Amino acid sequence: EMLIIDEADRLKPETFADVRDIAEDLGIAVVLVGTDRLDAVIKRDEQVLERFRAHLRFGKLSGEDFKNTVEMWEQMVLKLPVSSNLKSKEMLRILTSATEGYIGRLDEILREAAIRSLSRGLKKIDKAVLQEVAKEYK
Amino acid sequence: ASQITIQARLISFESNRQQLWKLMADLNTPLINELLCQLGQHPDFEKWQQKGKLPSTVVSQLCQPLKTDPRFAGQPSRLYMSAIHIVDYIYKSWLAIQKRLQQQLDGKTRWLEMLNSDAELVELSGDTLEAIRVKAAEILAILSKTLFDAYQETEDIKSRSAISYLLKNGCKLTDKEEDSEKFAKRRRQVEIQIQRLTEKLSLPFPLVFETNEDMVWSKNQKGRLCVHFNGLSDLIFEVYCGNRQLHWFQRFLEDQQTKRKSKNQHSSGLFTLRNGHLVWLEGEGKGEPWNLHHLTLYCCVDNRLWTEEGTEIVRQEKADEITKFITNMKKKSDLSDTQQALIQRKQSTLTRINNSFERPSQPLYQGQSHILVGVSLGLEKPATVAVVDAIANKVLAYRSIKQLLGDNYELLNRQRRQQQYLSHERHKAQKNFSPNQFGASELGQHIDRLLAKAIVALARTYKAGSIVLPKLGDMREVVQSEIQAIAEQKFPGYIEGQQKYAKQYRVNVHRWSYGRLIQSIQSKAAQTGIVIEEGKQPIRGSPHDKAKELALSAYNLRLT
RNA sequence: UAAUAGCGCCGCAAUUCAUGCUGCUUGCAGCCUCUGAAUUUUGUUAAAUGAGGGUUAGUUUGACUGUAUAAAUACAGUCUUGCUUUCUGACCCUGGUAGCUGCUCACCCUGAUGCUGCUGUCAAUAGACAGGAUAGGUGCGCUCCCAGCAAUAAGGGCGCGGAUACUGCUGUAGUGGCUACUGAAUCACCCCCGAUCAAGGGGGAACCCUAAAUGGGUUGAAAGGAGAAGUCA
Ligand SMILES: Nc1ncnc2c1ncn2[C@@H]1O[C@H](COP(=O)(O)OP(=O)(O)OP(=O)(O)O)[C@@H](O)[C@H]1O
Repeated sequence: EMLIIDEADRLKPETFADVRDIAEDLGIAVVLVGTDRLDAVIKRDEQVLERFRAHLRFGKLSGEDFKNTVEMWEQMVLKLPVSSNLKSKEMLRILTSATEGYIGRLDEILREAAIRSLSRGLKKIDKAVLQEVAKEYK
Repeated sequence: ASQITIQARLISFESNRQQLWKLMADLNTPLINELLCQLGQHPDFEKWQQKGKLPSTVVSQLCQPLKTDPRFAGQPSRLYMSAIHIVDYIYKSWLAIQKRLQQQLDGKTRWLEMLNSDAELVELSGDTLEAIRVKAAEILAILSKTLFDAYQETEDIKSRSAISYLLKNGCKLTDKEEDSEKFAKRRRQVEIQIQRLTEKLSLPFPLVFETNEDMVWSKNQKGRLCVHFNGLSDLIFEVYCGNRQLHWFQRFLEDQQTKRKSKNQHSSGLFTLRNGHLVWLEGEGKGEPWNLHHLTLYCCVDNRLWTEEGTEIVRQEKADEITKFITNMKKKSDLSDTQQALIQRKQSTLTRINNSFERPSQPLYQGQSHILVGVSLGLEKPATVAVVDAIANKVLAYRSIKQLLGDNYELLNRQRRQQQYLSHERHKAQKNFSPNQFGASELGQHIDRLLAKAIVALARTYKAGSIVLPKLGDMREVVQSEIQAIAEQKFPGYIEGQQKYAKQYRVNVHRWSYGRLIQSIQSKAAQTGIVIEEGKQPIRGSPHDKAKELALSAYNLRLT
């Protein structure tokens, strides 16, 4: 029913004809995923641009919802004995300062800090290791 | 350094102007012409071209046996010294271009004879470039002015080739240990340029009066201001200025009288007048030259000396540069006769500098440069600004070109239309054509000044400490990239349409004049007191975003 | 008759926003009402653009001192000169007579960043005569497009002569440039006499103050750095 082509800025212009053909004859919803470069990639396409025009931009996530996500990563993914950290405005300033809202960076930073702190024996995450990963990104 | 020039026409009798035209057009300019030719055929000429310093006294030495010449005699001492000075500085710029051309030709002949390709480098020198390149890199990158001078000095085939390779390869951590193309293209471009250089190996001059007092001021019996110059006191000219420039001239007479009334206890040298040219403008019509062309004074006035508070700044600059001059001359033991006269004049100025004339009272504004007005230059928008905080990351206020040129926008539109028309006419002019100034004006300069005034005023409103401007060198790449960005913005991937639209855009939206704008902003900001820094304009983004990021990059580099 | 389309501008929307607006909640919430920004998106019975050539030491943007005012700015006082510019008006014009010169044309064909293109009037000739900046096309322009011409782009063809680098077929013929003298405006509320390397002097009007006194006032505004040389294109 649906053909999700992830990283759909890679495939050559001469295969958009075949994905057009698939969507054209089989009645299959083709969903092209990709960085913004994909849009320019189809911009050159004359029908690909017409056929694939409904879109859904990924949110940047910044704001109170970002604050929720931060705490949501503590419980769901970090899985540590509760340390009463609670991602206070300090850690939030650090993470807004460091990640710029990208979920990847939120994940990359938190996993690194957790691994570092557990490798050095620290049971929870200190402000020290948070400053460490912050500087070593930017 | 806030030197500015005011001007005023000089009106006098026809006989008073026949003397000045004949004295200059028939005897003073020919002295400059001969002084220029002689300074060229001087044996040490090629020694000068290697340096940037023509000797202090050489132009004077060639003029002393020239003052008594049958065709260069009767010139007032100021006329003679002006001509000498003209030869030093008019021929200064002349021989500066001369040694650019002459010494460039010499170096091209030399680089052509010595510099070589990678193949000939291996054949003759045959040194491994990676090793010596990395060695020089750890020598220089690990005061680098000495190292760069050493690169400027090393000329042996292996040494110059390797050091230039290191310089053009990045002189840093580059993972591509390659590109003998550096000295390959060096020698190739040298051969082309040496081929080129082997194939190609009605208004009198002004009167610069380097002394302020050579112009003696007086008030006419009708109250008008009058001038007569040193060496020509029988020639009296009446200052026909404009009321905007009048307070300078009334200051000149007042300053000169103030020194007179103190029995020369006051230092001419804190005068609001520093020097003055005496040029002839060009008139329209016919007639003897003195009756057509308008004699004009161009007084260079240090605007900083107008206020009494500003004078103390000048009083401190001169009292610091001159007390250093004394110490510099006090170490020598030569003790020449006229040298001690020069020493004597110095301490005379220091004593005379602490006698203050009456000037207006102004609390010179103190500027904190942390605020960074960022100015972005482009094609689609000729100029946009962004007043942004650096400690924070918020933009206080943007302004676009339609908003800085208040009521001056129709001027920008009609100037773009005029620059289109004049460019089409110049292209239609081909090679054979009448003078191309037909229909030209200085509307571009008026707009480049209206824009600078508005930008500086905006900076002053928000207490901005510095105005940031793009480096002028990166103003061809920036405009080319902006044209490309607009092209892909209009036509996404249709390359034919992109090229066609780029052509049609270059037809209509011509390149701005990003030299006069950067210069006018530099003048206006320096006059007001706002220092100017330079950053790197981002390649893409919206003009407001480009301005903001330029301003932030400037502060980031200032942090260094 | 035609100007399609393109490209640049200018509005007019529409949306999104803040550099706004609003609110304190004081850095968030709305809002698009002004002001902007950023899109896109039309060309409305219209909004704003708007490119034929000229004319003023034009007016305004000013200095000092004092006051209010932190300053700006205001106000009062005193002084005032005309420079070099950018506009906005207003007005004038669509030039003549003399010379000296430049180019281009045998004849075709394509058609250039090529030239021309207004309104009447009389011809309807190719030109006058009156007007006249609204001036082919689009809201407004263009090197775009349309219409004519195209020898004066470039290219191709191609006749006769002479030469055997190239010429001639060429009439002021068509278009340029230069000089000399002339035509009009010569201004900034208007009119007149004047200066213009200097010069202002008069006479009106409207309005405002003032009942009314050429009593006084007012009858568009802005910006400054100039010279010289060289290089590139
Ligand atoms: N639902 C999720 N749970 C946990 N981590 C997530 C989630 N979504 C995203 N991330 C994390 O956020 C980061 C985003 O990486 P990801 O590969 O998804 O990026 P992307 O934007 O899809 O990349 P690309 O543009 O190359 O396709 C990763 O570190 C990923 O693990």
